[PDB]
Amino acid sequence: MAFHWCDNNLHTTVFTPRDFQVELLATAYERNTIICLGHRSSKEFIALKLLQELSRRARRHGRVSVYLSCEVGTSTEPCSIYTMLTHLTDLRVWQEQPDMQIPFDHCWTDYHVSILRPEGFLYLLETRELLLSRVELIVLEDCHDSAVYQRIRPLFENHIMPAPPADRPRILGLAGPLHSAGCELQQLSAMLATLEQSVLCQIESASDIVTVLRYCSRPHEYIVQCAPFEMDELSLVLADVLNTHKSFLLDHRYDDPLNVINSLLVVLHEMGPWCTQRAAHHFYQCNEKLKVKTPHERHYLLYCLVSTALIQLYSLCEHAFHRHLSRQTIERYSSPKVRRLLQTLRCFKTLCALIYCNQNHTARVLFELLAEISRRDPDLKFLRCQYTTDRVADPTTEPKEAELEHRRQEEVLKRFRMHDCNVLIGTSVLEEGIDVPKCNLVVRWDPPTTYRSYVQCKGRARAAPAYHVILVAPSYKSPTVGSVQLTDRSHRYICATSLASTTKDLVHQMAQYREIEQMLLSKCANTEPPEQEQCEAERFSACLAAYRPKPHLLTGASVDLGSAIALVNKYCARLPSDTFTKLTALWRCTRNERAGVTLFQYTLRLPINSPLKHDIVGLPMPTQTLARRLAALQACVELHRIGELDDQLQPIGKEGFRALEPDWECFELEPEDEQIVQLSDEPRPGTTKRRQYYYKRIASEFCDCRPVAGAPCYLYFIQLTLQCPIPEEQNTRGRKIYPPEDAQQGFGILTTKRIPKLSAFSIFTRSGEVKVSLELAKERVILTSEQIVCINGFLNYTFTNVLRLQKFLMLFDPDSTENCVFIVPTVKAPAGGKHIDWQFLELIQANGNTMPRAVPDEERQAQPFDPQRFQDAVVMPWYRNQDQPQYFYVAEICPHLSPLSCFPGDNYRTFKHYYLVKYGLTIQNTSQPLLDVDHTSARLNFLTPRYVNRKGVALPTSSEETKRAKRENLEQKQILVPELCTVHPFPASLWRTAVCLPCILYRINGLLLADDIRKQVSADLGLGRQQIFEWPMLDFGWEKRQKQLSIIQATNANERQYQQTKNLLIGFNFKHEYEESIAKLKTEIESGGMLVPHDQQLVVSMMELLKQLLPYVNEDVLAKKLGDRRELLLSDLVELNADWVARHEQETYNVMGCGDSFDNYNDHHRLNLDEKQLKLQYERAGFSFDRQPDLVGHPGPSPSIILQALTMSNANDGINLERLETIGDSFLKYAITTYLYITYENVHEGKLSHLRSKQVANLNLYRLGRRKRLGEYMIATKFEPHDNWLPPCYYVPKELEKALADLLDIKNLSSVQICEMVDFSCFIPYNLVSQHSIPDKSIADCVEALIGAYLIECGPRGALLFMAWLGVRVLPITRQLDGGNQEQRIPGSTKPNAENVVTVYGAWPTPRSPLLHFAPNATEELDQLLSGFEEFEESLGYKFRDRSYLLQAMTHASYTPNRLTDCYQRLEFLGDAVLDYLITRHLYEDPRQHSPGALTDLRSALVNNTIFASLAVRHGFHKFFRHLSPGLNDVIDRFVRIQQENGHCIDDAEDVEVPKALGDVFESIAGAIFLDSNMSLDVVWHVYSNMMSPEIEQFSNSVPKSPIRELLELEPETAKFGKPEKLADGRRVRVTVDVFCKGTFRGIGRNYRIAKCTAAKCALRQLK
Amino acid sequence: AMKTPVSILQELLSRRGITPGYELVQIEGAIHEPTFRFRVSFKDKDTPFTAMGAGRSKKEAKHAAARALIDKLINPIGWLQEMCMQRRWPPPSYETETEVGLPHERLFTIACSILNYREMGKGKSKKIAKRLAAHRMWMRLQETPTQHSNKVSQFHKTLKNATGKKLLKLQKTCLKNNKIDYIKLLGEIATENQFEVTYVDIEEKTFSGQFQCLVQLSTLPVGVCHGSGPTAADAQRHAAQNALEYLKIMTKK
RNA sequence: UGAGGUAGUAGGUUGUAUAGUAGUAAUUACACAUCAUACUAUACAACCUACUACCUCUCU
Ligand SMILES: [Ca+2]
Ligand SMILES: [Ca+2]
Ligand SMILES: [Ca+2]
Ligand SMILES: [Ca+2]
Ligand SMILES: [Ca+2]
Ligand SMILES: [Ca+2]
Ligand SMILES: [Ca+2]
Ligand SMILES: [Ca+2]
Ligand SMILES: [Ca+2]
Ligand SMILES: [Ca+2]
Repeated sequence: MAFHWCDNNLHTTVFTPRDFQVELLATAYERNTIICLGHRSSKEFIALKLLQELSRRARRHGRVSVYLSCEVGTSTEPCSIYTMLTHLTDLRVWQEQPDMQIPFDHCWTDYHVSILRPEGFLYLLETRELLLSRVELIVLEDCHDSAVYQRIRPLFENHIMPAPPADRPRILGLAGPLHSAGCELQQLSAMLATLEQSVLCQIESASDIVTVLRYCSRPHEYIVQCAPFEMDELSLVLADVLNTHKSFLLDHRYDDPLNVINSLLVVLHEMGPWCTQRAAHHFYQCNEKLKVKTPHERHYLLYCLVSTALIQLYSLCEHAFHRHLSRQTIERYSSPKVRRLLQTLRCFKTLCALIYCNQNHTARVLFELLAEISRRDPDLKFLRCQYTTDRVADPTTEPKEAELEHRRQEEVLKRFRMHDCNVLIGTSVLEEGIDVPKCNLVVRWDPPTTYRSYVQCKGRARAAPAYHVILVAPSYKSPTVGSVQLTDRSHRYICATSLASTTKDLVHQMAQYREIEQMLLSKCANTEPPEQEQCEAERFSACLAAYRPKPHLLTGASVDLGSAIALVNKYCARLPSDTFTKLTALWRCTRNERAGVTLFQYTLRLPINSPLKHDIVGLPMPTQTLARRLAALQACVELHRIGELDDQLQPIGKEGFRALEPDWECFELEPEDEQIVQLSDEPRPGTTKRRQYYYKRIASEFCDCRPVAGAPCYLYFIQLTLQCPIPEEQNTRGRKIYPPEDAQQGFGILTTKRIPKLSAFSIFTRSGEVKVSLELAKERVILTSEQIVCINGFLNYTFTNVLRLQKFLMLFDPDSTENCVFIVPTVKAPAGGKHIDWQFLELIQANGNTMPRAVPDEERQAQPFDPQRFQDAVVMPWYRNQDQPQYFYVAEICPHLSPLSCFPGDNYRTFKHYYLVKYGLTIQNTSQPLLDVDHTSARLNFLTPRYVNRKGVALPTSSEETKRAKRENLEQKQILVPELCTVHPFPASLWRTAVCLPCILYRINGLLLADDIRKQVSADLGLGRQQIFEWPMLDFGWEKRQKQLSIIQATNANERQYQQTKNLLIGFNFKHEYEESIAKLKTEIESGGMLVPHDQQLVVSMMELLKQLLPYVNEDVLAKKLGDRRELLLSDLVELNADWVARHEQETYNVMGCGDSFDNYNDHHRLNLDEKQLKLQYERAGFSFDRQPDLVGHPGPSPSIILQALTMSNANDGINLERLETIGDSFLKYAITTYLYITYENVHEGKLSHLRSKQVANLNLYRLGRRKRLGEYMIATKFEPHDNWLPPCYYVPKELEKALADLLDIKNLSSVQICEMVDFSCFIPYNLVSQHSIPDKSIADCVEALIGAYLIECGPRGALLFMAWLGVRVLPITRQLDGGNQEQRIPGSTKPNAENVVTVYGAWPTPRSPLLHFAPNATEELDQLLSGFEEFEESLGYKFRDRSYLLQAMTHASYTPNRLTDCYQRLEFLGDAVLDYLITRHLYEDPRQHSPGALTDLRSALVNNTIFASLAVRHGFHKFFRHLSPGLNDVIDRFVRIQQENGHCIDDAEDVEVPKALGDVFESIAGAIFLDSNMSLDVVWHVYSNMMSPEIEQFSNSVPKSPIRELLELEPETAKFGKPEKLADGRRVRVTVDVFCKGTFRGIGRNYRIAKCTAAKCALRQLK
Repeated sequence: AMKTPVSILQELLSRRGITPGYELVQIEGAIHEPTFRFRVSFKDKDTPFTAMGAGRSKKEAKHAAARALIDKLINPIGWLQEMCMQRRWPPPSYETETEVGLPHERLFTIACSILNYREMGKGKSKKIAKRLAAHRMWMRLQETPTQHSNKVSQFHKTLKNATGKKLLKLQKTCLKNNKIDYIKLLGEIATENQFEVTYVDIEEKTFSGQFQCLVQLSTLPVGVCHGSGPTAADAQRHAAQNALEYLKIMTKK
């Protein structure tokens, strides 16, 4: 965006170098070396890794390491490296105590690293219980200063030198910089050779210094002598004034100003009066605070007199060029060194300049000069300059200005990082640490007085035409003459108005520095080809017809010889890695002679995660640049062959990758869906934002179902049995409970086709909890033509007059196509059983729509009260509600009341009154009982109870007042008069079952739609049964040492780097225990144009090439092979070498690299390691998870569980899909991942994620279930039987709803002819009675929920086969051709579809183990690269039976010694899916019955890379995670340091970094235990329950939450986390959260994620 | 009077027999709210009246259907809380201010106050009271939601402008001669320019065995000019000489 | 369990926002920037539902 520049990308000629540390330990692995590193932490990393590798070599026939260490044996505090060795390896390490004397019984051979002090090992080897032939490594902690050198000299000169080299171990000597040893240099070349003679090594100094020396663009060195600085009048006056004040302040008396004097005199003598005033700026700003900040009055006088001296200088300069009179103005008054810096910036006109200094005022005044001149001159418009100072304040005192300083460093180094400023005028902090862009100029201001300042800041200029310009000026000579007053020239001014010695000594200094780096490159082994070899190969790079994927087209891709190496580097830098991995191409040069010329073959090696597991043995050329280029050309041809590089020859990437199996590519659908997909402005498919309307599919047992006369139809009884009487707390009226199983008159289904078995569900009535079933009448019932008419009239009566269910628009259609079953009133028999009540049917026919007769007084006088006419009756009154009556039950016939018993109110007298007054009626029998009545039911949804809600919680009942109070107060009763009521022909008991009917019919249709799904999939893929034992019932479910230890651990971990930063000092010297080269380099510097002076401005035919490049092939053979072709195909080089190899004996090559660099550590197979000569060939029960029922013969799921899956949560029903839907979501993602691991055996898992994410998305699962039309089987609505239900045998026009004896043509003829025969607008689509809207995501939810249903009954295989039915092909196909009759019908095996075949779905194979046999003894190297993981296997309890899974899971992408497997990344991808599923399935089965949110948050707390890394460290990982990364070793070091503080428990805050690779290896061990166990989930869960079950149980009873979520919801609209800002270091970042009006709290970490997490932990423990 | 129109229609029917019946025509679950549409009917014997109505709530739709029949027979809100999250605030707290004692016709008043303003709202229920109060409070919040050395040079220029003729006399006299009295002339400049001079000769002796003096300008800055001599008086004279040098190099323009 | 109104309380759906957990990268040196890839939370809100408490008109 803003940065967007080249940043060198990657290297094109040298293979993009590996980082130096693993190269050093490569060389150390086979040579006695002396590693010259100033950083103790780097030396400690190499020592740690090297003791680890040679320890693996050691414990095979019995050896030991030693770590002779001078800083041991004084305190019993364990040393620097005892921490790292005892908490990051599995070895047992024994730093000895001060005056250690063998604690008890202490056999030394049971110790692996054995930290000692040098005289301690002299003791212990003269003790002769630690034999030298048993020692396998001797790490001289220091051998680069004279004291420990004299102390370790008795060891070598007594034991190591009188020992044959078949017994002398590796003598890794942790020296410091040989490039900082400070002995002039005239004896330097002696002493290290002396050292090499006496510690018996040879220095293999390959540092960050040297890795810029070999494998970088060497910048152009321009050591400019500037000029002598002469003085004008004004500068002479200024020198007079400051010399006067200096000589006075020598004599001023107090029985820090010399800092200002000794700084400002140097500024005057190196920059001039202008920079003297702009440093009077800095020092007077120091005095303006430090004259007030002192308490001593005479020190106050002293600082303020120096302040007035700076005022005097500033006024002198201000009165000199603004007042005596501006690029000629600054150039007049600047010293010439400033002028040469101006020419160096002017010439280099794009820039990334990195000027260096060593004092903070110097950098500030350089900033001010560049700011002024850049705002003046035309040339340097592009210089926008930003400076730096060092750390002058302290975190103890004045933290406000110290923090403002730290924010200024942060805000300067962020805007140098992209491109906002090109110029960074720094100081000594910028040498190491701080990361900068690639630089094309470093103008060093002072001479670099140390070698290390020279090299670490010249080695920052890497933008390929980079420059290194050192300015040279005469050094400071004091012109002070004494304590005199102002001079004659000073007074006249105020009243009127040796280059050669310095240049020669810097030439000798830089000749010394050149000899230092020449000795450094002398000591380095991997020598690199000179520039003329590159020029020769560049000339030679056209005699080869480049490899072409599409050779017919001259636009298509091409691999020449330069692009060969650039393409190998581009391929390996696109291979996948984490933050701490360096993925590079390894390379082994060689030489041998071939009938004349000597030829330089290569061998190649790509990263371990690459699919290319072979050694690309390159082809020889006369010059090693040319055969390097050809070896990478052979690599790129083989890359394109094997299919990494595709037909355009740039590596493939995730997006362009395509699924290989053709079923996985289809993703096709009904064309309105892709219309909406291409629209991109409606709610897109698969989401919950798009509502599609479907049809409430009446079951296929209810369509075409009505009996006609004579047709034998089945009679089902709607049996109701009360299982749970109402609690009397809810009984706010005290009515008797009425069981319905002893009621006389109930109902029956009557149907031509059988409803199959269903779940005996339960309803929740006014009288309690009832169980609704269905039972058949055995004698199939023959209807005559007459009884159909009475059942038609009865059914219109029962669902229109009694229950009032019939809507307006719908009709009764007695001869109707769909939803056409009969309901008949059943009477119990006296002996037993029921039948249809024919007498009651005749009564219903006779008593038609009889409006109740308003009885006149004759019958009221004539006939009396009857108890039997009102006991168990429905007693609707006739004096009011004449046409739409109101029906009451009868609770009791109350005898104590009467029409003369008192009126409960006071506006009337008793009950025989106010029937005359309100109505006009007269009670005749005034000696009759009365009627305690309660209303009949009018909310017919009896599917949910009303006294217990969804979570098992029982809702508040009706106290004790509103009970047995107003229960029995006569105001709050309905008491009716029996002569003022008509007994409805439907009795009360028949009214109980009749009012329960609508929800009975709804739940039977729902269980039938679910059984339709079951029979459907059992028809298609053998999965279930077609018909039949009863289904399971439908039920709903209801202090200070802590901080002391923490400070100790964090401080010593940082104190390794503090000891480095207190070691910019001098190293080795010899107390008795070149010049020609310097003169040559001096002549080179003065003569080769490197030294600018103080006045010069700064600045063949193809046959001949075929003869040269092929000198081992003569005039013959070549003449035939070339032919008339213009340029050879690469096959001709390959073929000619193949011929020569065929002719002769076995060649014996020469391994080169000056030895061991990039060899013996990586890719070596056939070597004599003594003399380094190759002989190569160019040519190759308690809740099981995996429990599966016997799926053949299985009936599939139950329709209650399928119904549960089909039931959305908008139903407000009992059952619900959601727990199945989360479990099926996780099982689907799991199973897709496992098949993608089986199938794409070489594909990088970021493309397996692409393929899985295509299979598992919401679009795919919606689209599949819509292909199966699952929207038309779902329950998505609150069932109100008066609003969205169609009673049996009625009909609805289905179109006449919206488009608005004549109503009975709509089914008969048409709809539009019926139409035209005669809040947010008004139009609404969609039909309530027979449709229901469903979101597309809800269809995907029902898809995952149905996988959940098939999962929980019929196993993992059944859920795989259900997603095979549904369309996700995630199994293999083995087709037979009518292989049977499909009577045996193994599940999976579909129809004999079209031509008579079956298409059986196969199981999952055991995949081939990832043991790469590209090396000849990979089983023995697997036995040897996993020595001692048995204690690790005991640390997790499962023995890997194919251990390359274990090594593969433990192998980081940087562990380049591994040649046998891949990295862990594919197993990490698989084991995440396995772990996610296992945790979700575990939290499903806890009897607390977690919600979706509970299970998700408890998984996110149980599965989390921080919890993963903490349980990794706690249960013993990280001592077996084999990496070779330095930074990851640092992070593991600090994190296990803290985790042993805590005893394995879970300014700016700085939490310790959580090592993400430890969480990844926690996952990858799950993936490897999965794959290694023939894909079982009860071998993964055994191990990981044994690890995380304390965490499961602890987070089960509470809620941990992530710190970020917990803060952000505990202050819910208040804890706001802000954008990250990068620090000064450039690998750290800081996050601040403002808990509003309570504080800003700050955290740091390498990345944004751990930075917000740390900031959240800061505010969390703050607000407590 | 204030009966709901569904109960008003029920009252007009219950005095004439006849109980109405409501049937739901169409519910529509759109992107942000569902609408409900009821149909109310009126007998099956003599002039069977009917109507339909709709609203975003079931009771609102039943009310609108009954109101139409009477006439025939005659959403976030928390954009406020998002805005509170924007301007770095804790969440608002509306509070139950007061209520009416009648149970079925109580009109709540609820006030919401934060650090800036206060608002309130009256509703037939307390939820719509919060909606009206939060609308008024959202309306209320959405209507009205070195240089030190140069300074020293500047006011020393001002004190120079307030000095007078002795600056130009100082410029046009060579200070090499001691025949002009340095201490006396510095005191004259003090009397001239509203300040005083200070002379400090500290009691000890140097390594050279000489005496020294510091002159302090009793003005706004701290101020020291140094001087030394073999005697105390010559040291004070040389300190006043350097003070004359200070004022001299300040003066020339 | 007439109808209405109000208060809690207990369920769920949907919207909007802030997120999280897992996965995943390629731009990018490498990261940030992710994420119509999966799951969910919180806050506010709309709605549906159940019960209780107080009422008013009924009804008795
Ligand atoms: Ca009921
Ligand atoms: Ca009712
Ligand atoms: Ca090999
Ligand atoms: Ca899913
Ligand atoms: Ca879902
Ligand atoms: Ca991972
Ligand atoms: Ca009510
Ligand atoms: Ca994505
Ligand atoms: Ca996302
Ligand atoms: Ca998503």
